[PDB]
Amino acid sequence: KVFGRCELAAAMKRHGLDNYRGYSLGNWVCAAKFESNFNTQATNRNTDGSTDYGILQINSRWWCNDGRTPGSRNLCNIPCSALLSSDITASVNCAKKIVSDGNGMNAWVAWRNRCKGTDVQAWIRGCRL
Ligand SMILES: CC(=O)N[C@@H]1[C@@H](O)[C@H](O[C@@H]2O[C@H](CO)[C@@H](O[C@@H]3O[C@H](CO)[C@@H](O)[C@H](O)[C@H]3NC(C)=O)[C@H](O)[C@H]2NC(C)=O)[C@@H](CO)O[C@H]1O
Ligand SMILES: [Cl-]
Ligand SMILES: [Cl-]
Ligand code: NA
Repeated sequence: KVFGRCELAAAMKRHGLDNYRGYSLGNWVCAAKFESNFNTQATNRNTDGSTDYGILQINSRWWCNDGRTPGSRNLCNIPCSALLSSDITASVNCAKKIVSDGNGMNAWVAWRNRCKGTDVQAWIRGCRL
């Protein structure tokens, strides 16, 4: 599923991401925009053999099992394919674990490079939340 901007903002707010660990909703929408272009089915392979999955491009070396990333942890205890569902629940639950892991949202390279320090509130403007 390819979400709309406000549609995803509303879904993320419902799943508890607004101000989760201090990160306002616009941060999460910004990160999803640049990680996946709001596409739950996005995948990207990395040089180390791991693959990033779903709306928040969660990585298979640490967070999910895709059966082909040798020596990987499955810290969210889910198959990576669960992260491609039109229901973002699994991605949000796993993202909450990632952002609590110490480095905050810096774990998402696109958030670091394209969202951090910008006016992220712009990502939820006009949305009925
Ligand atoms: C969205 C996504 O999947 N992003 C991936 C990043 O999570 C990942 O960065 C590395 O993640 C691990 C796991 O969070 C980091 O290790 C943690 O480091 C902190 C302190 O630095 C420590 O408190 C945690 O215990 C430790 N986790 C452990 C030991 O399990 C690690 O620091 C992150 N970055 C680096 C450079 O190692 C990157 C890199 O694989 O991939 C993203 O896709
Ligand atoms: Cl907000
Ligand atoms: Cl933080
Ligand atoms: Na894994």
